[PDB]
Amino acid sequence: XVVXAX
Amino acid sequence: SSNDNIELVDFQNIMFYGDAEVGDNQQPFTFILDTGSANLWVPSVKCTTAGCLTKHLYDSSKSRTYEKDGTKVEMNYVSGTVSGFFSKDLVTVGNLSLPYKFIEVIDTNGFEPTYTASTFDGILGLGWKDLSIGSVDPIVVELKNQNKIENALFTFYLPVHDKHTGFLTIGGIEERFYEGPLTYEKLNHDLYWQITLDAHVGNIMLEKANCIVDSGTSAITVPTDFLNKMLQNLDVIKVPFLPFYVTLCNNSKLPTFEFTSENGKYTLEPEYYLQHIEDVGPGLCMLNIIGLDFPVPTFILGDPFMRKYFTVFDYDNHSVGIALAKKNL
Repeated sequence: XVVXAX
Repeated sequence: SSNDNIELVDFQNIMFYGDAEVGDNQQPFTFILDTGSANLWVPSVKCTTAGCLTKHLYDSSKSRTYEKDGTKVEMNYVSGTVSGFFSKDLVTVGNLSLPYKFIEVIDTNGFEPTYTASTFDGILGLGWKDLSIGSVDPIVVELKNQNKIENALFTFYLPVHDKHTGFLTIGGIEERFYEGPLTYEKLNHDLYWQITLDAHVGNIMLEKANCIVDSGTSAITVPTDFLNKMLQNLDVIKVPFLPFYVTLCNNSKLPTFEFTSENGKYTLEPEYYLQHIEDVGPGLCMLNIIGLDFPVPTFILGDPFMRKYFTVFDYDNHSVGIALAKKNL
C-alpha cells in the first residue's frame, strides 16, 4: 503493498 | 502526558491504525495516519459502494456542528482513488478538537480490493498544505495556530504486534519513545516529508536521493534500476511479472540499506525489510520492497523504516527528526 497521494 | 497522544495498533504486523472522530457527537472512525497525503476523508452514510458495508459511516444530519459544502472531490493515491464531496465539522484527534474541512466519500470502487480487504474506515493525511486538494492547512498546523499545542510537530512511534502499542504524539517530543540522540534532516520541499540522503546498499549508491518518510506506505520504495542492480548476485527469486521477491530468511547475501547525510547515518538491515512467509515455505521470506519510479529518483521510507526509527515531523522547523526507537516502553 500500500502506497498512500498523487 | 503534556501533549496529545493517540494509541496506535498494528494491522497484520505491517501497517497501523489510529482512531479519531468527526462531528459534535463523537462518531469514531479507524484511520490510516498518512504523512504521505494531506487530506482527511471518511465514509459517508451516503456511500453506496460495496466497500462501505463493513465500515463506520459519518452522518452529518446527526451533528450540530456540521457545515455543508458539496463541492465534489476526487482523492488520488498511488494505490487507489476515492470519491465524494467536501464538508466541514468538528474533528477530534486524541483529545483536541477543531473545525476541519474533510471529504465525505460515497464511492470507494476505485480503492479495491484494498479497502474491502482492510479494517480502516478512512485516511487522515499528515503532510503539507501544498500536497492537499482544496487548500487545507494541516491539522497540526491549525491546532498550533489556535494555541492548542506548544509546537506544530507530531511524533510517530510505531507499534509492534505482540510487543507494544504505538503512539501518534501531537505537540511535543517525548524521550520515553526513542534511544540515543535525535538527528534532524531539513526538508527539500514543503510537499511530502521529503528529505535528501545518499542511498547506499551494496557497492551501489545514489547520492542526494529524494527520500519520503511516509507512514502511509507499507513497504520500502526503491527506484527500479537501483533495485535491479541490487538483486543481481543475491539469491532472490522474483516470481515472473510479480513484485514478489522470495529468499531464504538466512540468506547471508542480504545487504543493509544505508542512507546518509552530513548529520547522520540511518541503516535498515534484513530483519527490518524481510517478511516471514513460512506458510509458503519453511525458512522463507519476502523482501517487502517495491520498484517505483518517480520524476525524480525517489526512495519511499515507509512503515519498515519507521518501525526501527522513531520519527519527528516538525512543521515549524521544516525538518524531520530521526532517532532509534525503543524496543519496549
